[PDB]
Amino acid sequence: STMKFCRECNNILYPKEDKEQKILLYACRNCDHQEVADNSCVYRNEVHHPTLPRTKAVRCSKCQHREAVFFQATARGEEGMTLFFVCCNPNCGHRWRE
Amino acid sequence: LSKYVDLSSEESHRYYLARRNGLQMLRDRGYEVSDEDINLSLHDFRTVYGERPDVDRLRISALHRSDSTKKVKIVFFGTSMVKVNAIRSVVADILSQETITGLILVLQNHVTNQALKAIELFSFKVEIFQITDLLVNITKHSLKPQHQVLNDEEKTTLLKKFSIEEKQLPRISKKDAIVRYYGLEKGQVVKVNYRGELTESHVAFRCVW
Amino acid sequence: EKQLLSSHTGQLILQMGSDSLLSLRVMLERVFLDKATAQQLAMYGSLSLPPPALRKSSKSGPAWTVFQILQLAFPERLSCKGDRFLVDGSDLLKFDFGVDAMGSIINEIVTSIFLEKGPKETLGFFDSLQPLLMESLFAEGFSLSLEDLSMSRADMDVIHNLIIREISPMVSRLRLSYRDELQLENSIHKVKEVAANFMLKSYSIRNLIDIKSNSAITKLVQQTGFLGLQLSDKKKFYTKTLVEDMAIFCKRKYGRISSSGDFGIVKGCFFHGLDPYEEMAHSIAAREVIVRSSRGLAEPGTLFKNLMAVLRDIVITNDGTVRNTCSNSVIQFKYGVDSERGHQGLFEAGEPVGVLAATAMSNPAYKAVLDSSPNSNSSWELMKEVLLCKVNFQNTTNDRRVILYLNECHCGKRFCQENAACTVRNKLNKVSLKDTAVEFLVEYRKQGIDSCLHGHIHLNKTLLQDWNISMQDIHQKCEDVINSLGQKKKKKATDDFKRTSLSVSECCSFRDPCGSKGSDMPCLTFSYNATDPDLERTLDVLCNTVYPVLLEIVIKGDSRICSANIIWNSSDMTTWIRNRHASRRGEWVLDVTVEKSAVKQSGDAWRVVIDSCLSVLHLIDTKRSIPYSVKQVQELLGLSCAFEQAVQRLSASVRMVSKGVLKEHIILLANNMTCSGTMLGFNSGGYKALTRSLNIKAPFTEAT
Amino acid sequence: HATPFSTPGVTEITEQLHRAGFSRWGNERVYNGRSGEMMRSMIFMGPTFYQRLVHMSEDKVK
Amino acid sequence: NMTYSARIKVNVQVEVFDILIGSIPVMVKSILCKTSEKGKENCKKGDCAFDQGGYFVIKGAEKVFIAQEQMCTKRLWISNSPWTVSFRSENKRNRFIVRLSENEKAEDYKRREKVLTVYFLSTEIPVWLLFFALGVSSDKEAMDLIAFDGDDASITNSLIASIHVADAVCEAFRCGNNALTYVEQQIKSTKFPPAESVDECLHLYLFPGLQSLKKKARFLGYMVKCLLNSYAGKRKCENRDSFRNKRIELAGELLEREIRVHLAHARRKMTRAMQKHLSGKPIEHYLDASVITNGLSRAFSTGAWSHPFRKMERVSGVVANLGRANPLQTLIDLRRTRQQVDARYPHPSHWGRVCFLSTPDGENCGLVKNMSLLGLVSTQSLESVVEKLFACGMEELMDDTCTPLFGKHKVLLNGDWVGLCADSESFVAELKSRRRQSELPREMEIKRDKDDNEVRIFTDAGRLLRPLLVVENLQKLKQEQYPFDHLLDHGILELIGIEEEEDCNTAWGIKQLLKEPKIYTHCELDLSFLLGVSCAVVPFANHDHGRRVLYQSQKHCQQAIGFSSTNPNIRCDTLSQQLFYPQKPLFKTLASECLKKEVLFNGQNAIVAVNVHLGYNQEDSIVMNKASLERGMFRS
RNA sequence: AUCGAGAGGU
DNA sequence: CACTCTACCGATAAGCAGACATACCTCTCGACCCTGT
Ligand SMILES: [Zn+2]
Repeated sequence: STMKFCRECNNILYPKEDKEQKILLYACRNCDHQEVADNSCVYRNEVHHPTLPRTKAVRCSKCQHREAVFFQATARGEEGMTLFFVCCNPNCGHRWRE
Repeated sequence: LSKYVDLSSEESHRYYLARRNGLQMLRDRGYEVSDEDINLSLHDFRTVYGERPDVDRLRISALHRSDSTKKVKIVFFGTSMVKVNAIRSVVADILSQETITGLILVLQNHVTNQALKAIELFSFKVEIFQITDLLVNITKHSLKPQHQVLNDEEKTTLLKKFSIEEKQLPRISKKDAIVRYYGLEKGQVVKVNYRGELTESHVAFRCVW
Repeated sequence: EKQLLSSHTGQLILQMGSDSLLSLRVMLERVFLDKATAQQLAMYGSLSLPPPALRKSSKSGPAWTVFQILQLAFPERLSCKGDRFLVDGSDLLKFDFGVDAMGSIINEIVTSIFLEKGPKETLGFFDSLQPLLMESLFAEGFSLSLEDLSMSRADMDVIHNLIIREISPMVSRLRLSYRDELQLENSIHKVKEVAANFMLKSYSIRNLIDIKSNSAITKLVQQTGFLGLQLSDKKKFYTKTLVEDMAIFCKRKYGRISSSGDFGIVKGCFFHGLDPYEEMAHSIAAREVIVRSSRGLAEPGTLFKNLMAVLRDIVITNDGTVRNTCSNSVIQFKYGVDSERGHQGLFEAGEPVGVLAATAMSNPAYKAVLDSSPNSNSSWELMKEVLLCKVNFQNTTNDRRVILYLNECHCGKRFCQENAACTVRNKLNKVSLKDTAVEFLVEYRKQGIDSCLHGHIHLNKTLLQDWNISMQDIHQKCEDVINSLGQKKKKKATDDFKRTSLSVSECCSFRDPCGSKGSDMPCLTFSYNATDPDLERTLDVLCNTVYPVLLEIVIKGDSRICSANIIWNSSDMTTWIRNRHASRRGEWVLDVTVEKSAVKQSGDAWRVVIDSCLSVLHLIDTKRSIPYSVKQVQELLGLSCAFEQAVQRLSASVRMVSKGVLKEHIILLANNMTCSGTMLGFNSGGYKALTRSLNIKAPFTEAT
Repeated sequence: HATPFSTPGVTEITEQLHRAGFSRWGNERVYNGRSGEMMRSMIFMGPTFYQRLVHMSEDKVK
Repeated sequence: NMTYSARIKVNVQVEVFDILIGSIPVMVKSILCKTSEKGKENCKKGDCAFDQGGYFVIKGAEKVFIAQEQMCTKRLWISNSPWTVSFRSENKRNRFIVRLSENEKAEDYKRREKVLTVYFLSTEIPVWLLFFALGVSSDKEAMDLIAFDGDDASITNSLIASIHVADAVCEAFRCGNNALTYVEQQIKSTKFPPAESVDECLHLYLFPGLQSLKKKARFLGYMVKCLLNSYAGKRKCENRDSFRNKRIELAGELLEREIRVHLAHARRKMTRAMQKHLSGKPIEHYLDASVITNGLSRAFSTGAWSHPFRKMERVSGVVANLGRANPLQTLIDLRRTRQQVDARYPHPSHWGRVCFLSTPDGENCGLVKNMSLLGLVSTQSLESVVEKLFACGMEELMDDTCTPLFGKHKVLLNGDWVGLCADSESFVAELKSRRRQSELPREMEIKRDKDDNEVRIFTDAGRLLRPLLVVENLQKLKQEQYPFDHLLDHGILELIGIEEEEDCNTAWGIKQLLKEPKIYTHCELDLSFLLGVSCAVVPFANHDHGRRVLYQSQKHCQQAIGFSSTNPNIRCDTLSQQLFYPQKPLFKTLASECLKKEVLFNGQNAIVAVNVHLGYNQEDSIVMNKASLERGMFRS
């Protein structure tokens, strides 16, 4: 979250919403100073966030690897449930569908 | 292979599968129910009932072949947690209605031991089942060996060869599937024959105890 | 003269010796002998040798063969008829020659001799054949020189090129999964077989080392060239840091090139010099072997004690049925198979078998765990698992885990079955809000109405899953459920949290000027109760929680499960049909697992799984999806299915670890498991249940 | 010299035996003692450093 | 049957308003010993050419100290699981732990953020309160003293908020003496109050190495920046196993400690007794000598030395009877090291210092280890180097909290920030150059950690070290016989410790070095010296299996019968066994050639001919000529 | 005679 | 015919301490403290 300090005493600024002026202000609890910079009092936090399937018969370029990740998904170009084969990229990086 | 996921309520498919498995269980029980009723499919049940299930239509009945008072039934009365008073009321309804009173009373959810104490208040046996324990039938499994039960005139001819009582015979507990799916009172050996192709003639006459 | 027939493997325990096999091989290599040599060997025989094989030739006169020597070593009259050798009164007709079939042939010969005449004849035959063979070799001599361990620099460069080719997949082994590890093991086995074929060209190594045994091949290749892999991630005995932040730094300090994939791809051998890093890795592997071996000797001892404290009273009576000493209980009706085949086994009426089955089950385990074999480790572990199952158990990992088969496509289109396999996961995964979040913002809005809160949660574009603004829908239903529940105490401000709503209009971007990202897909969940910022802050920390965690239901998922992965398996292990396949197709079988929702009574691990998947008719109801456990088939099917699933798994594990067949002992043990009303293991609580159900009054056993 | 990480090579070990007069690979012809006849397989013979353990047989027997 | 002991007498001076305190056992060949005395008095006075020293005779039994390995106490130990940084130290009072945590004692539930608190004198004090108490003035200043540079936005804004809330708890943490008093109240209201003014405790038990409080604060900064940087993932938690984080304590600290325990018992008795006399004689009557003497002995005999940390428990595995079966069993019994308890396995820091191949097999596998051949443990350097360090540019850490620390890198000696330096690379170089011109202690280790911007110099006791050849001097000094000292001094060799090594690029051998001279800074003397005394002599040791060479270097080497003793009349051991005609091996390992000792190999050369002999030699049986065993071989 | 500990071949 | 209010059985975790080092067998090397008549 945003961090601010009292200009006068270098202290933590506490957010305070003024109901009279209908604006957000930041005032230090310890002493006596207040102001507004961007009105963006945030509780910002980074909420923290797999290969289950595998193929055994997909054709490869030359060696017949038969390794790929198959799963049903929807493409951004054509809507609908369609098998999306994540190829092992033997000679092409584009993922091919059935 | 666009999966035609059933937009209908899962409760409808659940009730259909449960009733189908119950009707097949009663067919195995040796009761006379019209095979046309058992032949009802999911699409027919959906056409008749719709996609929203109704807990009002639950009547199932059956009859015995050579007996005079043996007629067991199924009522899917349970859809939420109930009390002993609900079972008592349905039992009083079927008591003032007719004499077929003995029936299965399946429950959609967990059962209470107070109900297990209360079944003794009724002068007959019942079978508390689940609405999920009748979603996949048994005896139609490629790993279940066919179970045959003998009558008390040729089973009684086990003291002739083995000369052994049922206590020393290999036991089976009255809580497994094929013991709570046919109906087995103590005093009849289940002459299990292993139809598993890898298993040889390992008949054990595993009786209930 | 009575313990020749083994009650463990079924064959003669008098197996072949090293010197005996070596002498027999070096004697069969030279079919014809001289005169003085032939006469000197027969001396150790039993009877004379009137007729010679080769009467007259160009330069040789009377010349005998090893076949007549074996004949005079054979008993007087015998008729084997084993489809490869014929004998009629100490007259051998034909004797095939192979690489290792001679041992099996002579084993069949001695078994036929034992079953025909008796044990004394076999003892005399062995006592007449051993010194003869010892003398035969002694004249010839056998030794190994340095030429036998020839490197063959051309083949060495070939092996080095093969190593360079095979080191490419080393980068993607410890990162993706264990299937690549098994493929790596297969490739290493193939390269080892190639090196063994390139190594067995000598005369002494081929005659002194077995060929069909994998352990001999490993111990021969590891000491001549291409030392095997010695650093793996499957062993829990050592810490993962030793291979995560030690070996890479060692290779970077000591080696010039990066070579990050140099963990078990060491090029040195035992015949050549070994690098210090290679010696360090080898010492680490040796220490791991030693600790595993010590545990392997320590714990199976306790296991044998536990399984022996209970199998000491199972003895057959005169009636032929298996009886118990306490309460005169019956376990089995007859010990011995009653199939179409018939054999007069050594098992009699007054003979104990429970102790015999105990020892015959404790023996295979010992071997599997004394050796450090990782292939046998999995096999040993499954056996250990079946030996520890208990009548009372709570939320074990095995019970919740359930296999999930499918139905073959009627159309038969390529990948149609696979299409179904990927699809079913999508109804059993548990995607949650958390996975999809990437940031978290809170802005102040200018101004009765008073709502200054716009989370802009900012989920990533994972539209592959496809979740709709229908996220809003699960959030709305969850907050409605939370607000409707008034029986809970000290609940959040649900009356003010009803104002949460998602709106993606491509214009909500109000992030800080730093970064210049300008992303999309916001989230406008806001709840207001007052104007002071402190109440806004504390409220935010509480409700934040429900969303990224609780909103599992939002996308592609059911709760009450963790995930679903597809695993290929051999169908011949679970079912035996007349039109079975080669068990090599890329068929994928799912493995659901249940998420602490197995808290349900006994096991509803099934009851929970059949319920979620109710919107997929591809699931087959014959050849059922069986839970990978022992106690759950007791509730799904009858006791017969549990008996079958136990005996099949024990037989498979025994065949994987050993070669002797013990089907009768496995059946006896599985029946001993089914006595107290429920499938119970061999432990303290199991022994208490056995003593309470069968009324066993034996304080001495529990005191020991 | 046979220091542990700088051992003499196999090519060197064997081109020494050759110069000595014995067979390059370390094996020698042996004639059987009891009969006098040459024996078919050359045997490997050389000088090794052995050790005796303190665990003698006599104490064990009881 | 008596203890070779030595009497210890101190000058006491009891005044009311040179006694004998005990007897320490002496170690054969130690300075105290009369056998070290002067030149060899008489070979004939019993000595065996083979014997070297290192043992104590306690009651007619020789006994030896297996060294014990303990954790370094001169560095900060970050632990990942509870997210704690620590300044462990021996005096219990001194330990200070700053530990992040979701505190549910007074704070909110898991929905809240974690907060940083300290643990000093069994108290729970917030961090920002403390900073203020030690003289930080404003919140900005403090932030500078914990200069997380990295912006891991999530962690910083949590720590800040939680810290500020635990501070408001105290009425005026920011201004006045209220923060200090808050602390005072807390320390005093604990179970066993120190009873010393806060202000003396802040100087006395909080960071005794530093002098001023302000300075003490800057250090609380380094201490937090680490817990923080770790959480963010830049730096890694410490491995208990790696040697760089361990110290080996030999026979000095172990003797110091047991006497300290005992001296105490005596002082306690003396006082109690003196009271009786004082209430209502020669000093000797009062102080009992027996106390130290009897006590030390009971330890040596029953082998139960005191626990290093717990104060009323006895560790076992510190003394062990020397084994005299062969000459080598003795040598490998005096070089063993132990770790009381991934520790059972080799590690890559055990390189050059402990042997990777040999270890006991049994319960102690891995835990007891054997030193390498060329490894020397260090001893406390009495000289103090701070002044010298200042001579090479190093500037004092400024007392004021206000100052920027623009680009200096911290220099820390044995764990105390003592200075700030500018261009670390240059500083380290000069310092090293001095070490090699013999103007600074030889065993000092200078490590420049580029990542954390610090130079850490250590000069404590217990650090395993080994020698290693250096390149440029090798190029022009050797060329233009050598005793070791001359070599060390003129800098053509040097002792480089485990941490410093990590920086070094050392070539494996002379040949390798010759191929590419520029890229390598040091060259190892010989790869054979990486093994123990009982393993560096085995021919083709890298040509056999690990288990086989382990067995041969652990049990077959000890049980081998040969060469027992030069004077055999002065010794009356229970079993001894001597070869009639012992022999040396034909092959020469370098190690035996250098050591120039012959008791290393115990056996005879036997002409073997692998072959099968009438099946008496199957399955590991041995068949032998009956006429070489009668013409004398293997007779004992 | 007894106890405990340590070091061992399996 | 709806309401509230506390006595009673569950299920719960939830906390609390322990409990454990396969087995046959060999050898050597030390073993309680304070006080009164
Ligand atoms: Zn201020």
